Amino acid sequence: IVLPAENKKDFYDLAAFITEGLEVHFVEHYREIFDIAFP
Amino acid sequence: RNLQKQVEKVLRKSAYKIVSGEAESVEVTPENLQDFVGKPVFTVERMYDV
Repeated sequence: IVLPAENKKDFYDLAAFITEGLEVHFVEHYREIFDIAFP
Repeated sequence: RNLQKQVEKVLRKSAYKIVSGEAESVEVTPENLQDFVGKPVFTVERMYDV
């Protein structure tokens, strides 16, 4: 998953079992995500 | 108004840590604040420098 960096705190408060597995990214200017989706 | 609710929450989660908690004197300090309120709900001030 990738989410705005300005929301990151809520992603680091959910119960741990829900969070296990998936990797996360965080960003503010879209030019970063464009360098993620197409490595 | 919202400041009212958050100060109320601080006092409340303090009292629970007195009625049974080891501490008999809560003293919030900026380092300690997380424990009672969790991580900040805001960090940016303006949406960015122009």
